[PDB]
Amino acid sequence: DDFAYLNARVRVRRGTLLKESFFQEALDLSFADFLRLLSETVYGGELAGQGLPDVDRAVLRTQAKLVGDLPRLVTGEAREAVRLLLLRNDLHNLQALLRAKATGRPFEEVLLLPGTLREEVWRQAYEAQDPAGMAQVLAVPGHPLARALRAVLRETQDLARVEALLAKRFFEDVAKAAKGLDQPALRDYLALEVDAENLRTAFKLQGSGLAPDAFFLKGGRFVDRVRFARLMEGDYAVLDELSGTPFSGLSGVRDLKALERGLRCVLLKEAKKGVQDPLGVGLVLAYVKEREWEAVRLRLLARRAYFGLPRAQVEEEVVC
Amino acid sequence: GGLDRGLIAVGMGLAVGLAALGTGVAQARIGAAGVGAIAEDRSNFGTALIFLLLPETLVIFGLLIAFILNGRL
Amino acid sequence: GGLDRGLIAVGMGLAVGLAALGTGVAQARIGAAGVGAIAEDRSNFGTALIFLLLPETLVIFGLLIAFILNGRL
Amino acid sequence: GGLDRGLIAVGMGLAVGLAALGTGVAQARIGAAGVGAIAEDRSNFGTALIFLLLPETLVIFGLLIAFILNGRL
Amino acid sequence: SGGLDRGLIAVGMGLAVGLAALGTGVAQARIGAAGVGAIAEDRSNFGTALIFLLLPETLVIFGLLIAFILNGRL
Amino acid sequence: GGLDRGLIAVGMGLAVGLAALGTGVAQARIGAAGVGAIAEDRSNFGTALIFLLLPETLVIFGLLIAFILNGRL
Amino acid sequence: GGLDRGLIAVGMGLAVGLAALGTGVAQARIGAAGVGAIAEDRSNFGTALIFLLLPETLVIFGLLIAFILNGRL
Amino acid sequence: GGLDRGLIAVGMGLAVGLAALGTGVAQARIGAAGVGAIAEDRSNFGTALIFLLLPETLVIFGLLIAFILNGRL
Amino acid sequence: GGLDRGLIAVGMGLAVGLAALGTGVAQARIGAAGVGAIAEDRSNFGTALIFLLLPETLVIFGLLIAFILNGRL
Amino acid sequence: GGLDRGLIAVGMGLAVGLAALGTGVAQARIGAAGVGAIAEDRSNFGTALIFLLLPETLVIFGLLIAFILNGRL
Amino acid sequence: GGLDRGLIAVGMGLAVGLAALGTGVAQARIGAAGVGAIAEDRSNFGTALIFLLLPETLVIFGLLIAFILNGRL
Amino acid sequence: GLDRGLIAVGMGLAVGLAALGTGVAQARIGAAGVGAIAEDRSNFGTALIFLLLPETLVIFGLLIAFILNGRL
Amino acid sequence: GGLDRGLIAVGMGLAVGLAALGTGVAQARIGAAGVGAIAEDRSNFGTALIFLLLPETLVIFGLLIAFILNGRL
Amino acid sequence: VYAFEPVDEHHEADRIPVVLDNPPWAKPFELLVSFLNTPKYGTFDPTPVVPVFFPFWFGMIVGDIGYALLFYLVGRWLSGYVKRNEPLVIDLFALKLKPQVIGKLVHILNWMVFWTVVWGVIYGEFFGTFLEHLGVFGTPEHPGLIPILIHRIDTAKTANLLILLSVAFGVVLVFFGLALRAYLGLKHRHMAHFWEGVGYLGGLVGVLALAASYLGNLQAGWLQGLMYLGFGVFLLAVLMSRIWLMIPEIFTQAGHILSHIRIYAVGAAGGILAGLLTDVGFALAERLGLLGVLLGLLVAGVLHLLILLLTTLGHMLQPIRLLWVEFFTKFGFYEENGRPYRPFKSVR
Repeated sequence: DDFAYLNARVRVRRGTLLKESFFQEALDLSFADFLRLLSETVYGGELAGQGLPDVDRAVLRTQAKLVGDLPRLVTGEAREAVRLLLLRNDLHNLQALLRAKATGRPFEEVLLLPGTLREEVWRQAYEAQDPAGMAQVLAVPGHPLARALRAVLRETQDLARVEALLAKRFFEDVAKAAKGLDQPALRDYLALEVDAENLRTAFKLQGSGLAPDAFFLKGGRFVDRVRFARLMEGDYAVLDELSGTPFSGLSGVRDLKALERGLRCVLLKEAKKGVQDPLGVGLVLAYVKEREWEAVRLRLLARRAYFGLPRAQVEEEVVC
Repeated sequence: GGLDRGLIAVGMGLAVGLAALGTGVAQARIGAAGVGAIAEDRSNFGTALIFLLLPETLVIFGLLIAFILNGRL
Repeated sequence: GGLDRGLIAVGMGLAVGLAALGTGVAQARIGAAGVGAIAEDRSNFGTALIFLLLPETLVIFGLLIAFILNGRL
Repeated sequence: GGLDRGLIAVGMGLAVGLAALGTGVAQARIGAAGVGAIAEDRSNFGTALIFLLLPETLVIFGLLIAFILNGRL
Repeated sequence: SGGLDRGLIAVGMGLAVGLAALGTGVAQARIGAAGVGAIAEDRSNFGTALIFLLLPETLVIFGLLIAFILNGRL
Repeated sequence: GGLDRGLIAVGMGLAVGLAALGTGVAQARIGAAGVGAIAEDRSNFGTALIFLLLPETLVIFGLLIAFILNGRL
Repeated sequence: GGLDRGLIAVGMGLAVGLAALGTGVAQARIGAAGVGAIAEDRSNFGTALIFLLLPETLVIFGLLIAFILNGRL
Repeated sequence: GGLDRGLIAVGMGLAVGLAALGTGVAQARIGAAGVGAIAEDRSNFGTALIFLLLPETLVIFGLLIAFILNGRL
Repeated sequence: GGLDRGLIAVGMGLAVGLAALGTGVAQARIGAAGVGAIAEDRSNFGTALIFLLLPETLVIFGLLIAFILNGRL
Repeated sequence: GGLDRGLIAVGMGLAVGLAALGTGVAQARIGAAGVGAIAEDRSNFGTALIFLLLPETLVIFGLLIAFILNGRL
Repeated sequence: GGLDRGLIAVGMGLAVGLAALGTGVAQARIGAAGVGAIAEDRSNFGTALIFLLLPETLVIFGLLIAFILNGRL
Repeated sequence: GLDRGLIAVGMGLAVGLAALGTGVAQARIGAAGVGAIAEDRSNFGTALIFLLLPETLVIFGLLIAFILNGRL
Repeated sequence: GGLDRGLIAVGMGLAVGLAALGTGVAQARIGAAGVGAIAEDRSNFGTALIFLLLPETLVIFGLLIAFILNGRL
Repeated sequence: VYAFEPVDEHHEADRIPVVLDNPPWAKPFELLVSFLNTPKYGTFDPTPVVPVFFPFWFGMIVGDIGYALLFYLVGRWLSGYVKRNEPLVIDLFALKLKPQVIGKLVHILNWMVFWTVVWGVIYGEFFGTFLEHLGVFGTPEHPGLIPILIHRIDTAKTANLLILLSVAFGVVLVFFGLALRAYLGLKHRHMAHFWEGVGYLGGLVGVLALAASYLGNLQAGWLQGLMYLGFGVFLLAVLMSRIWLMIPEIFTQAGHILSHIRIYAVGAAGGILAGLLTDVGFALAERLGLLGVLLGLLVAGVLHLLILLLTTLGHMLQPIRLLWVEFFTKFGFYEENGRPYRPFKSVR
């Protein structure tokens, strides 16, 4: 419930970061200068050994230390908004456990990096005979995945169309919980996330020719279902119809890479605008989005320094 | 002083209590925001304490009105 | 006098105290948002100071009303 | 007066104080949104100033009622 | 010229005017916050936001009319 | 007469004032959600204005009781 | 037969005003959630209007108490 | 007599208005969550309406006390 | 006769109104969280109705005190 | 007794009503958290029931104070 | 002479009622945080119950003041 | 015969609203302290000192009640 | 005639109670932010306690004005 | 070749580092000034005026002889710990501190306890109120010995004089701060800051004259032209600024000057609280029984020690808080914080 007591530590973590000058100096680096600059950074608190996987685990531990306490330090409404912020790794581990159950891979075969649930709940739900029983063994009190997998669990046990319907139920429950609270800043970002998810599904599925209304979800405002059908057809004109919306520079780009980069830059500019509500959760969302953008850019830059990639090779990823 | 002295003290006291209530009402959000800003860094505390101490003129006017009510009696 | 002076002091104290309460109620969110802005960037200190000082006009009007009540009593 | 004038002045003071309380209750969220928009861009300075000045109509109505009550004191 | 009614009528008119002002400001707080967010989003719907802000003044106008009637039939 | 007319006017004023306070209390969150839906799209002017104008019934009943008290006055 | 009709009018005014205050207190969150459902679904306007009208039972009981007080005096 | 009779109606008003205030305070968040559940699915409308109508027991007890006061006077 | 009848009625009205206000204050968050948990599933609906009806004991104690006051009157 | 019996009834009613208001204020967030814990699991039913019923000690002390006041009345 | 023992009883009742209101206001957040901690870990029931029951000293001081008023009367 | 009961009424209002303000502080204080205690048991003493910091208003209210009892 | 000392002490009690209410209202957010800061790091608990103790000037001025009232009593 | 030039002048000495230049008596005030940032290298360090004023204000605030005796006893205990010469390590506080910091704290405690005992004698307060039993001070109600300067239970003669002295100290501090701001604007050739300080001084003089004339006594003839010239000087330097530094800044400076009465309020409140505690303890101990006086005196001393641990730290801090709020901000002290003297350590 404390939107300011956790925000004090959030501003403390946002004050401690490696700036863009640390990357512009590392723009000419060959993973030794980059290993020192990451060893000098906050990732140097987790810089154990050497290599691309060691820097990967160091950046993962640095992000899980700087942002992983946001699931803690709040109770009630602020804890609910924080749990419905970093739903990427939790739903990733949930889909990975579903893949290991429905495919036959071992639970120790899955890595299952840190989302929002502990390792014990995921180990209890990985060996589970029933899908409702697995969603109840993984039922956290603030888990909307517990309210989505159990809702879509009256289709099958572990299937593919059931998994797509459960992901649609997770996105719909996320948007419904975003509308279901006093979220003037958070429901906008959640609806932008759902609409950009549908738009990126249409952009990567450009040329699929499938049913757009079956692919279109409910909650979006940046486009319409007719624009969704025009984008399901091989036409970036509906993608060029995004003018005045948060997709400012996104027009006439039909490639999945260009459209996904435009959606990512628009979402970065949108979540960066959360600083108008600093005593709520928009400052913490802006700090989490900036840490995520800088950490993914640092992962791309660590790979670029370990591979000796050019400045023109990291140019489209050094924009955000 | 009859109805003057008994009720004038009550009129000063309601003013002082409501002025302190409004001062603490400002001071809650001001101190929470200043504590968050000082927890961000211990370098911009000069403006933080300035914004914290800026909410005092209401209590100052209440105490001045209390002094004026004491002098008028 | 008597009941006139006591009720006049009661009404003036109620006016001044509730004006101070409203000014502090405004200044709470005003100073909170200004401290958040200065934590974002201290380069907007003048406009934030003007936004913080904007809640004092009601306090000045209440002080003028209290002065009118003291002149009438 | 001694009985009617005190009650009339107490009602006028309660009117002015509650008007200032409501104006501050508006001005809290008004200054919060204005500081957020000014931290966004300084181009909306006149619009935020107009939005802050919009909250004074009830205080002006209370001031006109207080002038009429001083004329009818 | 009542001994106590002439002050109590004006006191009730002042209570009405102050509570109407408080309710109008309480509505105008959320109204102006939402209008400021919408205007910072786009400065094109300023007329609709101005109409939505001016919609909350009807209670203040009714309280002012009641205060005028109470000052008239005092 | 005596003090009954002013007390009835005080009761009518309290009725009208707190009824307007309740109408504005409803209208705050109602118009907040309506202005949010207007910021979503301009295709809800025939419904957001309806949801705004739905809450005037309590103010109308309070004004009717105030007119009944003024007829009693 | 002193201040009995005026005090009864004061009590009826307090009842009507605070009952409309509670009705608007319900209708704030009721109309906010109903406008959220209506912007979510334009076919969900009937149940939203039903939930908006569901809170006027206290206003109806207050008007009935006002008529009972008008009959009692 | 002419003093005890108006105070009984004042107490009836203090019962009725504050009881409807508490009833609407209960109805606000309950109707908000119920409208959210109805926008989620229009299949739990029975239990939602049951929870919406369940909170009138305090209003029923207050109306029983008001009817007892009306029978007393 | 005596104004203690009206005074006891004023105190009983304050008791009933504040008891219904506290019961509604509990029932707001109680019904909101219960409507959320029932929109989740009706599997714990019996304990949910028990937790919803748990807030009537304050109204029961207030009605016991009001019955003691009515029997003493 | 005279008028002091109604005054003692007024004081006991204000005590019992404010005790019930504080008990419901305690019960609101406690019942919301208990409903969340019951929607989480059923093994914490008795602990949440004990935490919800812990707020009745203030109501018991207020009932004892009202019984002592009635013994004084 | 009357209206002094009843006045002291009304003051002691107001003390006990608002002290129970403050105790319940602390106990709301105390019980909500304790329910969250016990749902997180039921082994931490003792320190959470201690932090919840720490807010009873205000009600204890109010009961001591009520006993002092009973001894004085 | 009227300056002996209204003094006690004002002292009761003082003690009650002082306990109300102390409970208003202690609500957020105990919420944050219980959150920190559920976070870690090693932060008990600082939260205890922070909770005990709010007792000055209750001490001042008890002193005002004792002074009003000495006056009345 | 002997109703001035009791009324002055009633107003001083209202002053002290509302001043302590405003002080605790400031101290709620102040101590919550200080606890949320000092639990993160045990290196700024002193600067947090500085802001926690900065708000006692209102209680000190209220006690000073109450002593001025007792001296005028 | 060591080109040993001086630093740059008051126009932009920002990369130039800063360091304190205080006396050996004024050396311990640098530890309290270290809570503030470094100076603008041409900005006057008011840390000696801080040790002059906050010790005097803390003395006028803390006037309990039992509290000053506890302060001297804790200074003796800390001096024994510094004779043990370990770093002051409170694992409860989780702070291991330098013993030089402990010695500076002990020296500041002695320099403050001198004025504390002085004003406690001026208050006539011995371990709280020992004059109830043995009147070592002289009151007209209970003459046991020679008189005390402050009655501390009687205030009708003391309220006006205490308020006037608390106003006068803050007014002299505000005048010194405005004069320092104008002198710094002159020395740095910052005519904006000089004209701002001049207009602040003129408006403050006119406002003080108008307040004392209209709100105080009669005979506003000597103050009419005073308020007129002060308002004219304020408007003239406002035109010499033309920056819309409005009446809010002048009212902020006025409230900062007026905030010095809270020190007298807090000192009187602490004295009245200690006197009420000691009087209730002596009453319920000796006046109720005269044989359970030891146990009742122990309970009263424990309650007084708990109240001291609850309130005296804030009472000592709020004078320093108001001093840092007034004297620093009157001289600015939030202008780029200069640069720090950061040489090579060679810690050894």
